[PDB]
Amino acid sequence: DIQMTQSPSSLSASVGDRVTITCRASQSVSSAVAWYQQKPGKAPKLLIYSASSLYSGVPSRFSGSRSGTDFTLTISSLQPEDFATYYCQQSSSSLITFGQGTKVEIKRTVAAPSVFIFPPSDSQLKSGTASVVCLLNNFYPREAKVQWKVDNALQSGNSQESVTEQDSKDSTYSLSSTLTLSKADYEKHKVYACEVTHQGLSSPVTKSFNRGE
Amino acid sequence: EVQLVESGGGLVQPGGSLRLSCAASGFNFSSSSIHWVRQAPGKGLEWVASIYSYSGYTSYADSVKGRFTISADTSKNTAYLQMNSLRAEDTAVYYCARSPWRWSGVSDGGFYYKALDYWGQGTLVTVSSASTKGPSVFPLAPSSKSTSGGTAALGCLVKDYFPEPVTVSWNSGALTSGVHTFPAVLQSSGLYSLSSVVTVPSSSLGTQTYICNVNHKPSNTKVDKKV
Amino acid sequence: RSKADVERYIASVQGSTPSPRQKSMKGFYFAKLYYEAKEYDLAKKYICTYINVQERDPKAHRFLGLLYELEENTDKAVECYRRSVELNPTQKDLVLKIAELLCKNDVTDGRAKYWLERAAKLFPGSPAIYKLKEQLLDCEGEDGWNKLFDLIQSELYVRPDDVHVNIRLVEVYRSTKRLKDAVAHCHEAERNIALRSSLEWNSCVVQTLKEYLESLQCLESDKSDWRATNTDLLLAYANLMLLTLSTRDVQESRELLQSFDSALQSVKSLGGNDELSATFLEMKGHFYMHAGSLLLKMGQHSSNVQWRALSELAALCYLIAFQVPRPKIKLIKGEAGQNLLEMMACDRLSQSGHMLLNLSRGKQDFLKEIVETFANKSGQSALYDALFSSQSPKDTSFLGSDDIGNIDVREPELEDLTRYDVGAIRAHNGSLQHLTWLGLQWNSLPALPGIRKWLKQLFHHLPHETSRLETNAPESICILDLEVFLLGVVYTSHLQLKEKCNSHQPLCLPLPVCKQLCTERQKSWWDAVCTLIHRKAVPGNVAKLRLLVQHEINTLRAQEKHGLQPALLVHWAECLQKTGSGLNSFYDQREYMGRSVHYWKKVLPLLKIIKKKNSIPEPIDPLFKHFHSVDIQASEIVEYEEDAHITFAILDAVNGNIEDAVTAFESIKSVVSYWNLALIFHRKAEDIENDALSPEEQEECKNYLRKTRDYLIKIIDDSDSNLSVVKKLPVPLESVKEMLNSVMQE
Repeated sequence: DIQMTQSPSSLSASVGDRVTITCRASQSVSSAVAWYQQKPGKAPKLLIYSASSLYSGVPSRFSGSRSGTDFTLTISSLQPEDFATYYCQQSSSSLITFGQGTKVEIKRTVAAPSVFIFPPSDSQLKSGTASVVCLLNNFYPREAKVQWKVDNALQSGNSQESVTEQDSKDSTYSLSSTLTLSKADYEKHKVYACEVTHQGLSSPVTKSFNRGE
Repeated sequence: EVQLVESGGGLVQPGGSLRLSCAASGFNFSSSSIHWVRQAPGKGLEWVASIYSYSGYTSYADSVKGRFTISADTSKNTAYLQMNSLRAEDTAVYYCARSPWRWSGVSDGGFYYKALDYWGQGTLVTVSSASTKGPSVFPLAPSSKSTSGGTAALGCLVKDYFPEPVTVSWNSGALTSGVHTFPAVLQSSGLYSLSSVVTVPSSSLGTQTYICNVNHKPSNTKVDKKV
Repeated sequence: RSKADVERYIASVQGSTPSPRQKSMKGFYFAKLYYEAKEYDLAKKYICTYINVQERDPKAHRFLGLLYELEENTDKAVECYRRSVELNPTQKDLVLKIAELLCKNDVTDGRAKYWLERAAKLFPGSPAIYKLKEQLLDCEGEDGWNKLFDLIQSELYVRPDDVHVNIRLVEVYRSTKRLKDAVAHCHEAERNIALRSSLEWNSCVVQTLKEYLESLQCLESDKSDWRATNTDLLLAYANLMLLTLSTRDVQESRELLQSFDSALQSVKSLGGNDELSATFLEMKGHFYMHAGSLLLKMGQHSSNVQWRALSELAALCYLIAFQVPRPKIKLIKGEAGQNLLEMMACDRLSQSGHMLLNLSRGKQDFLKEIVETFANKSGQSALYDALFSSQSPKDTSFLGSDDIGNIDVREPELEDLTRYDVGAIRAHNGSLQHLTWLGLQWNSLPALPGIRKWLKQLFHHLPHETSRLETNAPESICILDLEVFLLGVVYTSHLQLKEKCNSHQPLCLPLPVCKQLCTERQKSWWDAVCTLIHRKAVPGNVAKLRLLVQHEINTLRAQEKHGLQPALLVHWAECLQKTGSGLNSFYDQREYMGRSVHYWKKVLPLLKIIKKKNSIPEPIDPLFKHFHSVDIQASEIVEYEEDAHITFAILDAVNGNIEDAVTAFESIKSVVSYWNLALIFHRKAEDIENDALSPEEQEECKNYLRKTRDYLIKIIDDSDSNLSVVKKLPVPLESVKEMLNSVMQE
């Protein structure tokens, strides 16, 4: 099977930059490649067709190119409206495959996440479950790692997290981490700590609470 | 004047069936090849079906081969994606698109399409045996006494609801800024869950009544919760 | 010998031995001479009757088996040999035959093995014995049978419209003797519009169904779905009859009628109020219609005395068909089924309708006489006589038992006929044969067919005119192009047939009997653009089909090197003006008027050269055959220049150049210019008539409404006086009066 390997997976740049995205075809493929722009939630739009031909209506700052089996999208001068996800697409014999995609995030200076831990509520304990919440607010960049400690004991496979898209005002992200298990197991431990590691943190930082405060 | 409209989506139980409708207008439907491209949440584009422009020979991805069936009707000027034996993995946003005969070439060993010019709005398809359910709201107030100087953080946990979407507001839209509502996550049970939080001056804490307003329209649920 | 020598001997021994038993005991000796005169559907029934009285004769039974061998009916031929063999064991050669045929048709059953063993002991080690031993081995195994089935299925996935492949699927089902599956696919496939039009497929459909009726599996299984499959047989018979009449010869068509009539007689007894009963109703009509078409085929070749008598007989048949009411569509299980049944109904009324008319135009109220003279039961026997041989039993023949009660004897109304045609365009898959026939049938009538509505029924959402008119790429095909095409196809066809009969009525031919009425070039184009539009082309052949269409576009649009005689262009121009001038919407008016002006603009240079009696440069392999029969003459030039100037003005008015349009319209005192002058004067009045505005302007506004009234009155005054003017009206007379009533009440 033919595969279009897109790189980089996530890119960070600022306005005016000359940006480049690349896709590699595993097998030797002819010039039947395309490029698309997909803004969050909206439909994908066609930028370049047949490798280096511009789709009517697309700005002239977009350009496609090929070298061997590597296809490359090139934006001469990035604009604010071009900060979206991009995809490369090949059409082989009775088959179409897309690259993994490339997100173009606005670059800015580093920011440290202001963390606040929250315990499970009385109402939730009434239901029989216990969810601990750990906020990471208005930081940069997207990359971060959170770990959970129940009485200073690592936990994995029982918690999940989600991250907001880059905010429009400050260009910062936020993360919500949820540690979910039964009230029975929640009443079995007293100390609870949420640790955060981030490029903006001078050193890892942790905040915690004790059942009953 | 030229557009593609997707319909026939909605939720369904695993092992069930659905039928999507891609209604076309503005281009001669006969000379256009029709495709379907799904996209799960936070995932990329996956080609699932195609119809050669002037005849309509099918071609599917192995992930759906034999289960899905894509068809084109000249009289109704509409294409469809019949889906059978739907699995939870098929939960995704389904797009359709055309590729003119100008971009549709047939070669030894299969045919190729240069690109997809016209795309549709995209109809959502959810596949989950979980039944509709309203959200349970648990408050998340600050166990902080002016920790971060003058600002503190509060929030609300929307949990155990199905299906997407849920909408949240604070003080019925009075507290607009500082809010960050996070996407939801599929709990193994089958119900989704998210969090909504806002940073507010600690000096105003206890003075301005803070209330989160959640609305889950698919189950006709409305809940206001103070923190 | 001939047909007369053998059928005259019927009266020879009929006058010597008239009792039924001796009449049937002569069947073998009757059948003895039909086998010599090459009559096998007839010889079969003669011997079969002698077998009804002499059931123990080994010679007669074998003779029928040898006759079923010529018919290639293995199951029937084998059984006949069996009876002759069990009666007389000394017939060794028949034991070989049975063994020979059992191994060739199917080896799955051990009966073929048994008969081969006996054949061996009757002919020790003969050359044929081993041949049969090798034949029996040839047949594949279980894995082999499954292997073939998968190929056909995988082949049917991408090629469901292939006649041969679907036939093979029924044959594979029949080889494993799972006939229920054979009919099941046969039934689900009778919904395919293409297969329904295939002569060979319908033939296979008739057999696989009959085989199931007699099959042991049909009785054991249940008697509930028995009716369902029975319906398809009748439907198949109708389609098969339509096709056999057109392609096959006189003999084969007549033979199919007997199977149809046998089925009808066997079905009527059950009755009821379900799909089968409703199907019997519509199929009943088809029978007479085709029977009438069948009748007219024989008379065409025959003398005049037989022609009139046969056409008289056919007129009754078509009449019977037309009378039959529209079938109860709601009464069917599904949407596809009911729509099909209605489609056929429209076809019946349309075909029989035009025939009824073309036969009635010959004389004054000719139809009345036909009913008053042959509606008598005497006609029923005169019909059975001309169609069939009287020897067949007249009791189980549906034709002889039908209750011909209260024939409406009312000629058809054109308005009803139009909606029958439009509804039946999809009857024969829109073959250019179908439409070119209809178009010709309307060529003799005073009302014209809604071609633009035909095309809308065929190619849905195909734009009237394509935005990208600059190129001839066939993605820009438009309903106008097609409408312009069919016009030439019919204008060309009519002239070709006119030339033919001149060397030797053309309207009177029924649709199956007549041959191709268009040039293979034209037919190839229509079939191409059809396959392309409906998305039933072939990825490989796409480029070829596409170019085949592209080749002719430049002619349908009168572009570089158009093979268009000036008369055909003029015909296109006026035929589109009057077609458009009667439309209500502006979009359609503009388009049709535009094209009309276009073709006009291409002719006038030719007319000017023709106006001074010069020569037109003749074409190179034109798409629409030229004819000197309709070559334009100076006598008609000034008229076209005038009629064209109207078409110019009309478009000027629709675009906004009212000043120049009125200036032109007023220049020529024509009835059509009144309706245009009136229609545009009325609009200038109505808009300004009631809003608050300068009083002086209001008086000028009313003044226009006064002119409208006057021009409409001039239309009606000149219309009532002369008939030729009534035909020149761009819209119906009653429509002109309709406006006037509202104009004056304003």
